[PDB]
Amino acid sequence: TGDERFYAEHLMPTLQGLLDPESAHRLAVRFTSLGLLPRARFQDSDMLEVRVLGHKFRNPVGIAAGFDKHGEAVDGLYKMGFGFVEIGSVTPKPQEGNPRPRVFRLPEDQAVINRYGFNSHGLSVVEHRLRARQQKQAKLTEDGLPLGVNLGKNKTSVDAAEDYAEGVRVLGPLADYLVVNVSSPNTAGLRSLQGKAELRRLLTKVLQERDGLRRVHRPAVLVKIAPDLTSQDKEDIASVVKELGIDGLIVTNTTVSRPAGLQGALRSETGGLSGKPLRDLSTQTIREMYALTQGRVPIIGVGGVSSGQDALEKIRAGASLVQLYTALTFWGPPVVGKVKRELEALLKEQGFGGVTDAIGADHRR
Ligand SMILES: Cc1nc(Cl)sc1C(=O)Nc1cccc(Oc2ccc(NC(=O)/C(C#N)=C(\O)C3CC3)cc2)c1
Ligand SMILES: Cc1cc2nc3c(=O)[nH]c(=O)nc-3n(C[C@H](O)[C@H](O)[C@H](O)COP(=O)(O)O)c2cc1C
Ligand SMILES: O=C(O)c1cc(=O)[nH]c(=O)[nH]1
Repeated sequence: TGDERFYAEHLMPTLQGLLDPESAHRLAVRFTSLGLLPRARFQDSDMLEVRVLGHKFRNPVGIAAGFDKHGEAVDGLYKMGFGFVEIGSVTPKPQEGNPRPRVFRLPEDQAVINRYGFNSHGLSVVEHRLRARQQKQAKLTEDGLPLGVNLGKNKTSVDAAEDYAEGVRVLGPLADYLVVNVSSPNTAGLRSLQGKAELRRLLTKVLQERDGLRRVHRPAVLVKIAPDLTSQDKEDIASVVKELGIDGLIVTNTTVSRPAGLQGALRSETGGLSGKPLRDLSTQTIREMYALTQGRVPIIGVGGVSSGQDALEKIRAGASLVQLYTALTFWGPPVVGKVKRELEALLKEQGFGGVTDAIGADHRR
């Protein structure tokens, strides 16, 4: 399509020349919440439909956490064509995050490095914002367009588990699923909440809080992990997740590694790297987690997805759903239709009836 080329070759490179990445991000959020977005032409095929996490998803392509941190653009994102939307991370109290600049483009690598540090409007602001459209969301969810809420912790917080517990109580009733983000590279000490006995403590408390919500307001609970885990970390996570009955895994967050071959001038900036250089590390982590959980724990695959083939590789590796964030900053909105359309053509070619049949297919052949 000419739409896709025009955004990739002209529109998005123009935006890059005009604005720094954080301004571009804020402008995008503003324009999305106003509904100012091109054609919704591609009507979703039945092949793209997935049933997982106690819900129907019209299509398996979601927007990853971080684009809509404060829940301002949910409806614009469904209009863009995403089959589900995740907001956050949201922290209990408002906070500024790190000083600017904090986000950096690596156009040669199709990569971004960010160190936002959980800038959040806080639970209360986000709660009221989601309450204003709650019934609208209940009809979207019923129509196969679910909402996820990603939870983080405040910087100065003494008690990590309590920050997540507050998030469960406040935003849990408003979410189809919740994400315990234990994998941000940009809050000190946060990533070691991924070691055994302390991860069992934390998730036990989270699941207890969740179980104490009323039935129609009781969301699925997922854990979001980094691509930088040791084999030991991964084995411990799989074990805790099976023992406790966690509903699923999001795989993966951004990486603190800098793979050999990055060209961008800004490659040595502190922060998490996303986009194309993260793609295969993330696919390999999906593959490992799926095998370690015996295919019993639904996985949302994320990291460098920018085409139907990328999405299909994650699905075949064991993802039931996928997300993207960085691709959108290089291709703009038409990237959503592109990934859906290529994913559907590839499923026909490899002889799958729908997305469901492809899930984990690499582990059976
Ligand atoms: C206004 C309008 N009028 C017509 Cl007629 S079509 C159209 C349009 O293209 N709308 C539109 C609206 C919202 C986002 C968008 O595309 C995006 C999506 C994401 C980003 N984000 C970034 O560029 C970006 C960067 N760099 C980031 O998000 C940084 C933080 C990672 C920018 C534009 C495009
Ligand atoms: C600017 C930016 C902000 C992000 N913020 C968050 C966040 O708040 N919480 C979270 O769990 N992930 C966050 N992520 C990670 C994305 O959700 C996704 O896991 C990661 O970027 C890999 O996907 P991608 O390569 O498609 O961008 C962020 C990523 C970027 C680029
Ligand atoms: O806010 C951030 O810095 C952030 C959080 C997160 O989970 N992942 C990421 O790349 N950045």
